[PDB]
Amino acid sequence: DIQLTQSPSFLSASVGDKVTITCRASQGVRNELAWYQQKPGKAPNLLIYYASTLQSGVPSRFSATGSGTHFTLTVSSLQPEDFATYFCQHMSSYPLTFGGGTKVE
Amino acid sequence: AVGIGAVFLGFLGAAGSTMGAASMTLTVQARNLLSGIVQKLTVWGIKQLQARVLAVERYLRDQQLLGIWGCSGKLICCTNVPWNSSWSNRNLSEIWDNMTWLQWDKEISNYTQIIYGLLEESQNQQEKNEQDLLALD
Amino acid sequence: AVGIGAVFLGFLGAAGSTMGAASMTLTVQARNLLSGIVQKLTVWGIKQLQARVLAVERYLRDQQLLGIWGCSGKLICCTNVPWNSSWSNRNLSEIWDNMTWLQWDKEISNYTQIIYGLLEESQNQQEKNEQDLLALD
Amino acid sequence: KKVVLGKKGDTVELTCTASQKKSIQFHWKNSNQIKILGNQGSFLTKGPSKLNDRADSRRSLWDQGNFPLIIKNLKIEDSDTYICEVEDQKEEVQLLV
Amino acid sequence: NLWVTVYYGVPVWKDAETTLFCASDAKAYETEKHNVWATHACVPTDPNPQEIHLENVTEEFNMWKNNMVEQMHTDIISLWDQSLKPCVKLTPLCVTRLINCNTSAITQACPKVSFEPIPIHYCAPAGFAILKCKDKKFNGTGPCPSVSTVQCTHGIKPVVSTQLLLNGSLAEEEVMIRSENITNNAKNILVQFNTPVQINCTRPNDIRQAHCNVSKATWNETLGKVVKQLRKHFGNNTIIRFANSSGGDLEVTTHSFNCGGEFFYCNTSGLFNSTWISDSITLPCRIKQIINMWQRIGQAMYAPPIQGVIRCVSNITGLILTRDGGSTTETFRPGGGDMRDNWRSELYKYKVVKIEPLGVAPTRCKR
Amino acid sequence: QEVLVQSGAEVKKPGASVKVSCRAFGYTFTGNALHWVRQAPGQGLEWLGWINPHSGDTTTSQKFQGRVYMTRDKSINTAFLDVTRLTSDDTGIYYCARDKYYGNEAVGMDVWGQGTSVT
Ligand SMILES: *[C@@H]1O[C@H](CO)[C@@H](O[C@@H]2O[C@H](CO)[C@@H](O[C@@H]3O[C@H](CO[C@H]4O[C@H](CO[C@H]5O[C@H](CO)[C@@H](O)[C@H](O)[C@@H]5O)[C@@H](O)[C@H](O[C@H]5O[C@H](CO)[C@@H](O)[C@H](O)[C@@H]5O)[C@@H]4O)[C@@H](O)[C@H](O[C@H]4O[C@H](CO)[C@@H](O)[C@H](O)[C@@H]4O)[C@@H]3O)[C@H](O)[C@H]2NC(C)=O)[C@H](O)[C@H]1NC(C)=O
Repeated sequence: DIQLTQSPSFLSASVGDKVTITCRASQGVRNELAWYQQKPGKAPNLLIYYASTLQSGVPSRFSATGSGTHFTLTVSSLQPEDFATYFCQHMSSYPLTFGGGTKVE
Repeated sequence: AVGIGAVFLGFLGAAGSTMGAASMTLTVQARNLLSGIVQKLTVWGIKQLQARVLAVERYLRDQQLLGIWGCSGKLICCTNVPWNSSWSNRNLSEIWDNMTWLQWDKEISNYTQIIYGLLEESQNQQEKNEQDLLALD
Repeated sequence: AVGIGAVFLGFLGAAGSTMGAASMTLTVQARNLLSGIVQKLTVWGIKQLQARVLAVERYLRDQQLLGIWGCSGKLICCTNVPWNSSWSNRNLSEIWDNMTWLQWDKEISNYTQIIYGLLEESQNQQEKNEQDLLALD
Repeated sequence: KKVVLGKKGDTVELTCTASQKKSIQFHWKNSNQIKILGNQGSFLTKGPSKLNDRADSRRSLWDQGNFPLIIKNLKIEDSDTYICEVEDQKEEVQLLV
Repeated sequence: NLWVTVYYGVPVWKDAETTLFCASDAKAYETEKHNVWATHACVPTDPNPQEIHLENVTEEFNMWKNNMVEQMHTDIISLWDQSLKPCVKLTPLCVTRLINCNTSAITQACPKVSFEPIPIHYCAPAGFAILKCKDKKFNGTGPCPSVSTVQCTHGIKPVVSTQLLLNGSLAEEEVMIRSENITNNAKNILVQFNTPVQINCTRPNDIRQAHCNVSKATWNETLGKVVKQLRKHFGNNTIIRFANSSGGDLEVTTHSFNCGGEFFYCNTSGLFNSTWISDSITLPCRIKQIINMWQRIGQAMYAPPIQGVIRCVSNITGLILTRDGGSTTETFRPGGGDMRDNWRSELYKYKVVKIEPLGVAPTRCKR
Repeated sequence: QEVLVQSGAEVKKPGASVKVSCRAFGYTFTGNALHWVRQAPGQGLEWLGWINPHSGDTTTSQKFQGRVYMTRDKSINTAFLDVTRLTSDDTGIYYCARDKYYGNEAVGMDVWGQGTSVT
């Protein structure tokens, strides 16, 4: 299959910081990755589709860049509601696999 | 990405979609324009069947226009009429990729009959009356 | 002499003009054949929609009969059936420049079904099923 | 500017006509825009003005496009510029006692 | 270089003024006197209404220039002229400032007929659609972004009433205030409720003495939400006063409604009395027989009521409020009487559009 | 408004079958493809399969091929997931997710249900 590695596995930061989280794909996937946020006990909600475009309803402080196998999610200023688990998942080829998950605290 | 095939959005759907995407699914809409199927004194069909006849008549009226700007291989054909500058002079990158059909007909509704009369008369009296001269030899 | 352009005779106005002059004004008669639009005892809701149903059933049958003798780019079309010379033998200057349509029907009305059988059969079993041999390669 | 004069203690008449012969929405207010009386289709409503016990309108002329105003027992303090809103028209009429 | 091409079947609609039919769900066997008319003009409904939902369209809805409330006003007049036939009617004629008016006396047979409302739909013929606004915080006019195309609507119960909205449609999120123009002082402010205010209203075993109980705490918290919503449009510092009425006819100075064919006129003086700044109420109803008509100008007197206790519980779902603009605090007294405004509260989010599936666009084709 | 509603939690013995239903509200069910995703307790997200509600066509991962089956019903706008031959590894939360589906291909999963806990 295609394996997604997310770095770092656990990140620690304060309120108001700028953070960057890297998704690395084992194969060439073009720009077909999506970025999701999950609170414990609740369903994940989408932030980024097409690896650069913002979902409607998501605030503008989030961004995502990258190409090929190298992919970054960037939060410009951390808010207390933004402290959750972040995922990357692709759709270039079957089967679909999700990332390992990045918990921020 | 991966795919499974196209979908069915419904009657009058994709009105907010782009021009080239909404022009793909005219068959589903045109089939629903005719609808059909359906299957004391107690005569309410005097209203109800009335409505059915009206719907059929409406189709023939539209068919009459599409029968007389003569293609009859419907949902797409072409004519030989060039455009005029007073009828929403826009370029292709304005007109085909970035607006819906609602915003197109919202500005072409001023110029309905002035193009419909020209399409009525010009090719239908000019593509005619010349193949008879071509049938002389 | 001096001219300004064509005029408007109206509904059934070509019964007194020549057939060659009547050929340009077929379309304005063909538009309002079905007319359209229109918009406890039961009148105007029964015994009047029967008139609309009869008009629609006449118009669809005439349009189907025109579509069988396959032209479908209607109001003028040609056919590869030869004309029999025994059926009111006249010259082209006599018919198309000096005669009306009604007097022509007055002479040709004895041969209507003999026209309709040949037009109904001969082309559409001879124009078709030779393209079946033409599209072999 | 129509001006209507009235006597003290009598009944004074104030007319307000429509463009056509149809009963439409109409309102009678004063210069400080407190309502005297308006309509609600087939019904009549009195406003919060001080003429509430003495203002009246005739119901049968409403089909003729006439929306009158009857003020019985006229006092000197009732002399004011009265506005009738009829069909987005502001017919302003001056009343003297 | 580019040639015009025609297209048949493009999703294009225009604003029309067509005539719809009803198609309600009747039983065609009862004598409820709604179901006689509800079969007389209505075909039975469909079991599967379609709910096709659009994606990117934004459409301008309008409330007070809508062309569905006149279609309401025609057939509800046609229904009330057959269902409840009164005994004696007095309608002035006034055949043509030099005019005199005479009144007639039309007398017909007046049996005692059952009367309970039946929810009805309004459905369109082929070639039309009804756009419906799905915004939970709709102002009333202007744009709606979540426009959905609908064959036909939900059940509207035609309850003739004044001063309130009885058995209406509940709001989605919060209390809504809908007005054509605030600070105009001449148009009825329609207010919808987000919760049903339950009320019992009965005549028990003098026959013209009916008592009408409404809960105190639920009404108090409902008008707490209401006076919370009126402070949004008025500077968040004004005092709000609710008066009872200001003169007028008995059908507008009192809460006038119907119950089993009985014509109820309940006083609401103790129901609107509080002043707001920064267990059960009984209503003294009087059953009358000589009433005024809303369909036309005139009088109508009816048969004496039947014997026995009469029961009708109902859900209060809205308000017709009217400002008293003076020269500070704000006075808001209840009003109504205009039935076009009575059924504008349930037809506020619908629009009838006519389809025109014949367009033209430039492309690069030939022959 | 656009929401997916799932069924309640279900506890089953190994070797049995489990059926979970997902109903759509607020959008046209025949126009968007539907994904199924499972999360193990304390673990990440595992994708399962995805279905067209219109044609009834399915696409299933090869690891669970022939064991999980996905069906639809357009009359009540509900999709059904059947997971047969249960082990203790299949315990987790099952989620139905609406594909955004731009350009007739997979884009992203934006509308997610409340979940079904299967033990
Ligand atoms: C309701 O409204 C919404 C909102 O308006 C609407 O949503 C939009 O729908 C359109 C559908 O056409 C979407 O457009 C699609 O976008 C696809 C993704 O493209 C991205 O990537 C492009 C580059 O990728 C190429 O290159 C990289 C290397 O760099 C490579 O790895 C990739 O594999 C790939 O080869 C990029 O160009 C693109 O756009 C950026 O750049 C353009 C440059 O002009 C700029 O204008 C943009 O602003 C942006 O910066 C984007 O980043 C795309 O693949 C897809 O293309 C297909 O269709 C087009 C049809 O024109 C064909 O020409 C093409 O060959 C493909 O077949 C398509 O263009 C759009 O993203 C949606 N969102 C928004 C916000 O607009 C809904 O559709 C409406 N309707 C409904 C029913 O909901």
